[PDB]
Amino acid sequence: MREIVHIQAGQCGNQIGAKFWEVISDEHGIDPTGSYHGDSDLQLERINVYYNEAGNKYVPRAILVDLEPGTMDSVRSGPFGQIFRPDNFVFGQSGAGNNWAKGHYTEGAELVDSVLDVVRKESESCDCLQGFQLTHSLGGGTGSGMGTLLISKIREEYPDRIMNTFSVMPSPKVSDTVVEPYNATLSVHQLVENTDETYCIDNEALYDICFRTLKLTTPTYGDLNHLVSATMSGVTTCLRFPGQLNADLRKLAVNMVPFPRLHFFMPGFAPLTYRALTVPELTQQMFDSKNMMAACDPRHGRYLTVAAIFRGRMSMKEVDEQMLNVQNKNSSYFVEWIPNNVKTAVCDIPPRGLKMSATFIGNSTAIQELFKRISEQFTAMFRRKAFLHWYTGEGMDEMEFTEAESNMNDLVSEYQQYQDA
Amino acid sequence: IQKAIEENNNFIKMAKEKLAQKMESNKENREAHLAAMLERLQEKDKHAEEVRKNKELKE
Ligand SMILES: Nc1nc2c(ncn2[C@@H]2O[C@H](COP(=O)(O)OP(=O)(O)O)[C@@H](O)[C@H]2O)c(=O)[nH]1
Ligand SMILES: COC(=O)Nc1nc2ccc(C(=O)c3ccccc3)cc2[nH]1
Ligand SMILES: [Ca+2]
Ligand SMILES: [Mg+2]
Ligand SMILES: [Mg+2]
Repeated sequence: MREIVHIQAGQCGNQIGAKFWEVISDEHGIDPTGSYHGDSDLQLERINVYYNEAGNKYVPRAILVDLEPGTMDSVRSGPFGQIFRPDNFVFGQSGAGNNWAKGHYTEGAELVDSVLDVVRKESESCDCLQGFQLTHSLGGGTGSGMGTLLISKIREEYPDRIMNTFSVMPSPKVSDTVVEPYNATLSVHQLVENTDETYCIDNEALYDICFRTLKLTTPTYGDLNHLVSATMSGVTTCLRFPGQLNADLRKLAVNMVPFPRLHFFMPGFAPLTYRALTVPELTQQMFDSKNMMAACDPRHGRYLTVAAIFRGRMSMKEVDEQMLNVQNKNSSYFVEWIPNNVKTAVCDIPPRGLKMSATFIGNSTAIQELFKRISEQFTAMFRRKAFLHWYTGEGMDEMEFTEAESNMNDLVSEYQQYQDA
Repeated sequence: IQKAIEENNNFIKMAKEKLAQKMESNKENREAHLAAMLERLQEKDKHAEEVRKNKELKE
């Protein structure tokens, strides 16, 4: 029945994950008690993809993970806190101290088996498991360190299941600690090996969008998260609602990932949130760099593949025409050796508070700008071995950092190979 | 994780030993300092016996 199993690790992961379930629970007519109260059977046609059916109640197939209880205690008392299965809250007490080694090797190792037990119980009750999705940040310790540990354990036990991630990349503009480039560099290599899709959500881009476009003088993490939950809703629209597409995770990945390591996507959304947008405006916005959440200029690279889903009632002859006009405008920014690498899909159901919207999924080589940014911040500290004691104190060796640095530089050069090809 | 356990245990071990050696070295030094002081005072007591003996002879 094409089930998906959702995991959210750490502070960031649980806070964007909670908002994701709030958004789609509303789209599917599920209330904070898990009871259906919608006006269309389309809301329920693919409800099983993300929800288990209990007293006619729908329970998210979601596992909430953290190494400290704070953020999950806040989720349990949040708006939709009661719909999550209580047994799927798996948390420790010591915290991860924004330390990848604590999440990946010490504190996280003590908790990981417990998480996998819940993952197994959820996977066992799946008629046909599509795969997994993980929400997390790469700049902390739990989501980054333990999240990538979980991904490695899940691939060992489920090697033939898709693993996709929504990964929040750190930025000095929106930063908690200076060690974030260390944690992100260590995590990226894990994702290079063990995920089929990784949506690169850059906090720098989310901030710039909140400040310059949405005119929010002082964005909060909550403001950044409204952009993420909205993007996640769109990216999963074709899996959750009937329409043109009925592809599972594997088929979606096959047509988007031409090379196994270049699976890091630049997501986008339009309209950025009374005048309903025209189709030309939706199309022009979702290709504008200002609507992209990776803080990479697509004009500095080339698209390997592009997928875009349009939601709402609209003329699709008009969308096809506009997609042609924007491709002509950006003709030199698409590789010429993957024919017909720009695909479009439709869903009649729009998201809440919008008559129509569009979600952009780009597999662009410009994403190398993000990895180069992280690599430069990494090296700035690693030249002087600054703040390394937090990691060597947990058993890590200098060599592991040198290898992560080289792996990052190899990833960047592989993108530059296909940007010139 | 084994390396982390080994480093913490080795730090605990070397501190326990470094302290045990400092506290014993200090005990010996203080005991020697006080022993030398008294030995000088006993030497004076002996010198006082010689003085009182030297008086008796003159009588
Ligand atoms: N978008 C977003 N980013 C967050 C949030 N909380 C923390 N971050 C980012 O995540 C990183 C800190 O990781 P965090 O999730 O707090 O650490 P963890 O709990 O150990 O996984 C930093 O780069 C923060 O900018 C959040 O609610 N939203
Ligand atoms: C839980 O993780 C995911 O949702 N992964 C994921 N990968 C995707 C790739 C493409 C699309 C589309 O909407 C689409 C639009 C037009 C043509 C073809 C596809 C949706 C995806 N969702
Ligand atoms: Ca412990
Ligand atoms: Mg935090
Ligand atoms: Mg066990």
